[PDB]
Amino acid sequence: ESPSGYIKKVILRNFMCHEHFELELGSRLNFIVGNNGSGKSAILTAITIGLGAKASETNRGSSLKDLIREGCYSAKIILHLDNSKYGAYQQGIFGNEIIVERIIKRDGPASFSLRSENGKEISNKKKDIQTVVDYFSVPVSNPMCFLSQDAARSFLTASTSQDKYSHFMKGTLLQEITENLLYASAIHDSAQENMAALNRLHNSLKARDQNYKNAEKGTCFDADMDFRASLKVRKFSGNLSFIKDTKSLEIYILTTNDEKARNVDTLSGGEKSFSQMALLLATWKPMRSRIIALDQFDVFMDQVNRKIGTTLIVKKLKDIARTQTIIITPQDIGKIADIDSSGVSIHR
Amino acid sequence: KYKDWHFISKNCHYEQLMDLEMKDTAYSFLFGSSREFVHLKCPSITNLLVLFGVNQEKLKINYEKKENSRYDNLCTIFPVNKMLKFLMYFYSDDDNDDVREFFLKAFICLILDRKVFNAMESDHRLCFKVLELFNEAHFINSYFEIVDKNDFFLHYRLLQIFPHLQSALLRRRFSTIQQNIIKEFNEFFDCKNYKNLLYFILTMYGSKFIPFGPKEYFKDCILDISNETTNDVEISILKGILNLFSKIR
Amino acid sequence: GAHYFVELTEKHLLAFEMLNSMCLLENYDHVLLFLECQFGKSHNLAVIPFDIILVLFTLSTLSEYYKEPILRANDPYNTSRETLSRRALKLLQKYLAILKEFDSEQYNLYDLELLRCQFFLAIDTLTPKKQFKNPYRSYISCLEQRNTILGNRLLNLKLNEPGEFINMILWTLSNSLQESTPLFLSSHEIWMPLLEILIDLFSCRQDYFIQHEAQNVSKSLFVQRLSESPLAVFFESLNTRNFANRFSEYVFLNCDYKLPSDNYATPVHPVYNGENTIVDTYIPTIKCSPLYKSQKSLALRRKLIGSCFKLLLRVPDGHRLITPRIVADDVIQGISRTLASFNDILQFKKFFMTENLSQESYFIPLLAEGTLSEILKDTQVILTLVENLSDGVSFCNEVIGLVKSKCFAFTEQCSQASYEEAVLNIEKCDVCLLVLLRYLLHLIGAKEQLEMLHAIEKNDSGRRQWAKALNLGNDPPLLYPIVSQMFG
Repeated sequence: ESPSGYIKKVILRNFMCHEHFELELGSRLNFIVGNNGSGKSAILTAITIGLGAKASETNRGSSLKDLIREGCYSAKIILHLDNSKYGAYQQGIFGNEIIVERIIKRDGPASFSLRSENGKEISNKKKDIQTVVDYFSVPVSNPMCFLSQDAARSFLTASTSQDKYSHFMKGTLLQEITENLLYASAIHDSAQENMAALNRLHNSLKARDQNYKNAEKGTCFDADMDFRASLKVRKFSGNLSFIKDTKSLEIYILTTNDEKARNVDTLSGGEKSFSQMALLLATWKPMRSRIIALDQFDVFMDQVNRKIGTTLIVKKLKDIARTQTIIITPQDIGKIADIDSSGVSIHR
Repeated sequence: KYKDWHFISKNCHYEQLMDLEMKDTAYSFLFGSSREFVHLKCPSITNLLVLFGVNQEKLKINYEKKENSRYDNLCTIFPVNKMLKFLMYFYSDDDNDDVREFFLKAFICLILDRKVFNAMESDHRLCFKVLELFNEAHFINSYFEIVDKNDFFLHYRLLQIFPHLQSALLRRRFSTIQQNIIKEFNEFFDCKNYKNLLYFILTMYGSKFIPFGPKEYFKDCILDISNETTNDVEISILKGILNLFSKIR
Repeated sequence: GAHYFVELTEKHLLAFEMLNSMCLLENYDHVLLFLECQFGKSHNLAVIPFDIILVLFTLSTLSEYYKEPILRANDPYNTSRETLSRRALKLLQKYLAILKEFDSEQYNLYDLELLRCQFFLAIDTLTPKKQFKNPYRSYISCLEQRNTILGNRLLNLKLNEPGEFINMILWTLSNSLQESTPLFLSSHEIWMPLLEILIDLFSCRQDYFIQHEAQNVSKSLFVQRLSESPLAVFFESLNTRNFANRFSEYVFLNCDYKLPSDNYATPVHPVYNGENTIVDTYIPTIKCSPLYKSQKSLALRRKLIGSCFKLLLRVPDGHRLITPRIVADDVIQGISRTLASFNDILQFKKFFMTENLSQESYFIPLLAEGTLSEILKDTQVILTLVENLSDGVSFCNEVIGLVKSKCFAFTEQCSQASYEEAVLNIEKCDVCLLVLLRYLLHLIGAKEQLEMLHAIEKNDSGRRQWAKALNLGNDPPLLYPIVSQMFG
């Protein structure tokens, strides 16, 4: 079945709008529904904070205390991770699942206790829960995988040619190696002018730009193959081209009624919205995560086209057995696509 | 990286080989079916090899003296289509086994050195003709005499001009084969051998044991060791190739 | 779906859109690695898209001898220990030896008919002038916004320039017999094996265009379906109406026979800039003998005429070709008045004594007899040897008649005044006889042979005693020791 590292159950305690919340998710595309201002963002914020997020890592809560609802004294977060298939590290120590406990008090340090199958504490260090999260290939650190309502709105909105390139590069962690290894203009140039073998550092640095250019070809190619395979659900064709000279993401598309592919910014709202949703899906492909979330993909796409976006999401994500999606959307939309097919766990 | 065993080390006798070519080129409209007196400046095959630009006592690679690591040594060589043309005159198909095996091994050593390999003709018709003279069981048992286990750099070279040998040597080196390849992947993985592992992947992919397609746990092993970001340049290649050998059907 | 067009199954569409995506990212090492990793493995035949042919046609024309830096700034690791131009050429010559077999016993007929469509779409873009449209709809490809590959513009985009498919032919032909490495290398690994592919493909599109054009059509109009033929536009690039004195001097450009062309030699200039310059960081290693140089440059000059007696052979006996305006008889006495004029007799033998005797039939025992008829007009006639090439008795009777006609023995008493030209002339008329004899021995698989034998004995002895009376220190160019060992 699906390899280990998917969330079984989530239990809350006196959160922003939930007093005692309990949800159960599946090992695949997992919709949950509601309406505006129903605490839908609360569960995503909790699931981000419960693993690696900090007090000011969301730009919505100023600290680790405003999360507690006014009048309440403390808060508690507890998650369950499956360990049955590949990825069940030292399963004999705990069992077939891993339980973490994040308790935040009104005053004092926050305990990060880690529990076993039967719920007894086995560790409390942040490093232990962090290595557990990063083993199951969880992208907790990343600020894209568990996109917020406004963070995801920053991508799926009015963009230009040299803006989607920035979003894709930042999301794919390709604006980290082009800065951690771009200060060579002073470490190899200005760090040698003292006599006009200490050049061993420049030797390693030249055998490290290969690492970046051989991980920007095989990572920006996997996000381009899954953009031509997602334009085939509207009977379209096309691709997307990276321009390093301009740092641009010009996307070229060709419709059934069209004879020659034109630029995306020449069509109506629907095709542009579909293309940007396809790019949003393509961004996640190269980076091998295990849990992906999203919130409010209905920022500007109409419901008539939001249905098409839903069908796209369902075909692209449901079949994967190694990416547990936790998409959040208010309206119930299990009435158009093949939600009855095994691989969807719509929850309210 | 820059050193590929260079069978031909000295310079070539460009004046005596030129004379031999002129006599031979008038021996194709007089024979071609019946079997020589065009050449007696090279009475034995060793003399011919010396004429090519090889040194004395030359048929084996041992790597004690960094044998497949000799540098350029920019010596001129004769065209390969003529070196292989002059070489087949010394077959003696119905003769002693030792001379036939000597011819086979000299042919093999002449095949996979950087000088000949980098300046071969795309017509590529003579080498296959020399190949059909032997069966692949005797061309791979009494094969190229490079070592088997650690030496996967000339294995990829062999399976780059004789591709149909891909499943011929993979059942000789790995003599249950599916679990033997992963066993010999850890030994090149828990040894920090990130250069002889790249040519291990390029060699055995495509056979009956390690096919293409989205299906191999190698991409997992080449994902935990990437955290240095400055670790090695032959480890960001090994994962870009393996990401391409999965999207192939 | 005009003609030969084959639609894409979804299992080929994936590899079609993946190779173009890879090539769009300026990553050609993995594009090439896609094809090689699955070549001789299974019965799948991963065909190259038709626009990943015009890429391998442009990756081929950039060798390290003049672009070493660019071939290193692309893939500075060099995993395969080979360049981008020596693997592109090794694929185009590997997917071509598959096309001209059409072996359905291992592959599937669908792949073998799709590959032909790719190749014909590629070679239908080369339209020579004188002085992008992807037919599929499943995918968007490269070459729609990409023009140049690593500086080198393109092959289809350059050969279509006015007066360029004629300059590159003269480029690869004139620099064939060269001594300077910057020039000889521009036509030994860049343009010599590339014209051998273009000619071998233009001559396979013709093999198809004849059948799947109009069966049962008038002869007067069948000759009109050979003026728009692919082999007609190819030979239409020759921008002159003097094929009796222009096609005989375009094939033999850098050869030195007795060149009487009072017109200035054709201006020959490189195709891509920097071609006639070797680079500092590359030193040649292959030593090419001047005999080896003039053995692979006459196996191409003959291969270029061998595709002119295949277009002209199809012209019916009644009419003549319209678009080239050439005759199958004005170019047998044109490639015979210059072939019989060669000075270097080691080039003459290299031309006539061909390594592909069976395929290069049907026109070699036409120039061979056509040349022997051009020499005997000075040595002192009607030659009917090719018409007797099937029955050996008539060919014999003719050759004994010839030797009795004193055309193989030497001339009159003038011996030492003009020996240097007379010996060459009388020996150049022996190769043609030898070539015809070899063809007869190959096309036929009694006492007349013995009569030819003794007649040639007396003729050779006559030349021998004449040379002895010439107060000469060496032997004359005898004939016999070749015929004796040929017959047995």
